[PDB]
Amino acid sequence: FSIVGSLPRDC
Amino acid sequence: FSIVGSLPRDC
Amino acid sequence: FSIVGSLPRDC
Amino acid sequence: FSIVGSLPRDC
Amino acid sequence: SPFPLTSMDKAFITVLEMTPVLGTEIINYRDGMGRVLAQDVYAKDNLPPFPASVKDGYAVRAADGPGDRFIIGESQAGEQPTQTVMPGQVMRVTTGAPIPCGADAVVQVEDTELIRESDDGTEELEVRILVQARPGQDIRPIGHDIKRGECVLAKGTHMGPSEIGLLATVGVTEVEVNKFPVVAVMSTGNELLNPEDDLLPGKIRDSNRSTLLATIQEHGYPTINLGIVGDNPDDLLNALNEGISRADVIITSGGVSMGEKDYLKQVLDIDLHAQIHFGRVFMKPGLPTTFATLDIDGVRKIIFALPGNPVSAVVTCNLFVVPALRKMQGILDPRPTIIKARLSCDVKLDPRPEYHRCILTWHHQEPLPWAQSTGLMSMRSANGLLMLPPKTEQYVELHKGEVVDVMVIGRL
Amino acid sequence: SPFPLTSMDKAFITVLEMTPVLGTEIINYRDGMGRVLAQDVYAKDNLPPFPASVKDGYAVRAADGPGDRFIIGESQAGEQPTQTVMPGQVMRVTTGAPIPCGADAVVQVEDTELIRESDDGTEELEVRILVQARPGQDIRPIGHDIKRGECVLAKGTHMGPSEIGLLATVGVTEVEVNKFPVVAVMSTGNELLNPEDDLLPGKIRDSNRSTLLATIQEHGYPTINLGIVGDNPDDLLNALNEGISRADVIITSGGVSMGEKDYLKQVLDIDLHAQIHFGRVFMKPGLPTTFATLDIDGVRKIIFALPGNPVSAVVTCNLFVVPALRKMQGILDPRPTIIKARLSCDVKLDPRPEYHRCILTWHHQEPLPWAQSTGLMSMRSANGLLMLPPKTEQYVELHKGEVVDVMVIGRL
Ligand SMILES: Nc1ncnc2c1ncn2[C@@H]1O[C@H](COP(=O)(O)OP(=O)(O)O)[C@@H](O)[C@H]1O
Ligand SMILES: Nc1ncnc2c1ncn2[C@@H]1O[C@H](COP(=O)(O)OP(=O)(O)O)[C@@H](O)[C@H]1O
Ligand SMILES: *C1=CC(=O)N(c2ccc(N3C(=O)C=C(*)C3=O)cc2)C1=O
Ligand SMILES: *C1=CC(=O)N(c2ccc(N3C(=O)C=C(*)C3=O)cc2)C1=O
Ligand SMILES: [Mg+2]
Ligand SMILES: [Mg+2]
Ligand SMILES: [Mg+2]
Ligand SMILES: [Mg+2]
Repeated sequence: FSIVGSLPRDC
Repeated sequence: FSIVGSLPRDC
Repeated sequence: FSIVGSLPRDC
Repeated sequence: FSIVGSLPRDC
Repeated sequence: SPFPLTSMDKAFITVLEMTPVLGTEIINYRDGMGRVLAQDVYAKDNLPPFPASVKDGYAVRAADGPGDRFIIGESQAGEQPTQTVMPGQVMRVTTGAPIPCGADAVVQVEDTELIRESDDGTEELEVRILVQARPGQDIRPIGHDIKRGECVLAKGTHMGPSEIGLLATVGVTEVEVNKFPVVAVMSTGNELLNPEDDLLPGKIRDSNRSTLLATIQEHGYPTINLGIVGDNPDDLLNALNEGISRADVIITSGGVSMGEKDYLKQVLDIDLHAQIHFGRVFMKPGLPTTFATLDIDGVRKIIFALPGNPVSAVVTCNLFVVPALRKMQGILDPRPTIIKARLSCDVKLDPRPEYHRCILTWHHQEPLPWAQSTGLMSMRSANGLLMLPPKTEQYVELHKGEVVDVMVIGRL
Repeated sequence: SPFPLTSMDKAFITVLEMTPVLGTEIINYRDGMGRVLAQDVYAKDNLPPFPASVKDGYAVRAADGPGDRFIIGESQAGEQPTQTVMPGQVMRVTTGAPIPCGADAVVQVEDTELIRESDDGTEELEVRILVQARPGQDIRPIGHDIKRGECVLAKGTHMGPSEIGLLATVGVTEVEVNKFPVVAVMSTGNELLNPEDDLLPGKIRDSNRSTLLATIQEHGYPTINLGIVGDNPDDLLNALNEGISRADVIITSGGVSMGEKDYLKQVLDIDLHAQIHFGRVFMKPGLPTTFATLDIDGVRKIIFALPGNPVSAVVTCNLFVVPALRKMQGILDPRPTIIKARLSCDVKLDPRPEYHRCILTWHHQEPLPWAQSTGLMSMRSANGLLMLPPKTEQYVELHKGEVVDVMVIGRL
């Protein structure tokens, strides 16, 4: 778990 | 809008 | 049917 | 790579 | 002249509406690959034509139930059995062998135990049936797969290996199909040399003829090489007359823009008396693409005058020419297959609908393929044509990962 | 005998590991479709080989800026210009024509207005240049597209029309490629008649030979028809020796199960002295599928003894045979293309991985295609093979709409 927003996984 | 649950649209 | 490419939907 | 069909994921 | 800008969608429906369907001919079934049937095909025999064993085992009487049985002999593949199975008897059977008279079920060898064989060990004599056979168990009755008088293939069927195999199965070895178009290709330009030539001052090699002929041959159609024709009306008229004589379809490239020595449109209209349906298309690449028909003695010839730019020539050949040829060889819906793919790269949109060769690749388990524009990836040939939408106020750019239409032009 | 059940994944990697890559030969570039280059290919010339106009317009001096110009003549496609453009002069140019000495930019005709032409109207004499040309504007410099000494195609490239066109462009008309496999097909069984025959008691027509030959021919490989061979060791050995003599690959169908007169495995091992790598595969259909190699004088022959059931024979031909042939003709990654599709119908899973011919269809704008099992849809030939997973405690059934792997076997 992360409180930091992720990037779109496959792109 | 409907208070009745829909079915999956394309299937 | 179109021989012309469509724009991306839900966008 | 597998020549055997996979099971559906997120399921 | 200058001809109106035709919308891409109008140009495309015009080609399909005005292209004819060729007449029929009888062919040998082994030549049927990619052909379209112009007749219904009927079975004249039952499949199977005799009751056939589904299994290696024994033909039994179900009413005997389990127990010990005398083996009266074997039903061999390709031989009508001459014995009748009586109560307490069985006959060996193999897969596809006829069921002898007297037997009404098959018990597979795994549901049996051998009691006694010959001294030589070449002959089974007595067997224990361990199960109660269901009536008709593991028998294909006469006509189970195909009945005499059944229609096994409909007119309009676009045949592959399995259809050829069905023709073989029912013994219909001669079939009515649509003819394939014969397609003549010529290059135009005083600047062009043959691929076999060393360069001379001011000249380049002709690549379009090779690329277009290969594109047509890939789809299975016969071709005629009309060579390189100079930029002059008389020569162009002579080449076009040879193409009309020898072929159903004539493809030219070059000499369709508004340049000083671009003469093809004048020759098609004034000299050849063809009907030019469009002479410019609002598309990128392929602005000067020209489509004409010529009716001679109730035969419609079709003429595609493609642009000289090599990239334009192959792209427009894929968009306009291949669907026309599909229609001429009898394919009921000649439209290309269009799939959804993800852009591998940001791209700027043009006011014109835009087309580019690409490679389609499916990644591990992601549902949609990636489209990588061709403009280790170099080990594979283009199998798609990116179909990019005309820009709008909303959209001036498409981003890596966005879902786009890709026309299939290749066969993995 | 009975041979161990080989996993589908082990069987498949075994075929690819043990199949050889054929040797090379020189071909004419026009015969290059589907071939794999066994050499790097180099340009010996620049493209363009002269500075070329991108446009119909005028070759100018950018330093002249806008204004009124004398037209000293025309640079014609296919002709080296003999004049030098001096200040206040221009020369007409067309797309692909050489830039004359003295000029350093092209201005397209739309950025000009004609001042004066000949009385005949056949000759432009004076023109107004309305724009300030950027230096080198609308000129393709020498070698812009291809440089002399550049590698334009790498060894390992699987060629389509565009690669043929590139060979034409650089004038490399003879190229080293891998050979195509020559593939011999025979049917086996005393019950089989030719497709041309009327039925006789106990007999059916041979369909597998037609279906398998058509399947191989569809991929572009030369074939040899070895006919129908009876269920007897001597005849089978004679047919197999003819196939080894005439071909790189031998395909049989029938006679591989554990039936009384199923003899192919004995003949391959004892008589022919081939190495059988697997004789049963845990798969549906295709349990008895057999793969063998035979090394003679440092040449590896490959033998596929497919099952007799027509559906099994075509399915196993698509799974095992076609990838092997792709490897033999030099394709670096011979694995088939596998896509994601939606099941059109609920299906029960088997303990074995299961395969079925289907048709792939893309619907309006839905991203994924539908797979409809073949077991108006009848107008099209199978283009996919459904790849269904082995059942588990979790999964005994798959539902309409679920995403499944489909192997591409057809070319839209
Ligand atoms: N060439 C063929 N065309 C059509 N049906 C065939 C062909 N070869 C075999 N069959 C049928 O397939 C079934 C299995 O044949 P068989 O030789 O026992 O195959 P296997 O031993 O590999 O299972 C039988 O019903 C047989 O008649
Ligand atoms: N067969 C061909 N092979 C390669 N390049 C070609 C061929 N035909 C034309 N070209 C080039 O394409 C460009 C446009 O040729 P052109 O005859 O003016 O086409 P169009 O008038 O249709 O635009 C020029 O640079 C020309 O040299
Ligand atoms: C991955 C990177 C990226 O930029 N991206 C993406 C997806 C989708 C869009 N879309 C639009 O711009 C408009 C609709 C839309 O879906 C932009 C960028 C990725 O998926
Ligand atoms: C449409 C009808 C239907 O039944 N259906 C569907 C989709 C997905 C699933 N899935 C599973 O059974 C397991 C995973 C999964 O996605 C079942 C049924 C439709 O999409
Ligand atoms: Mg030209
Ligand atoms: Mg031109
Ligand atoms: Mg047999
Ligand atoms: Mg058998």
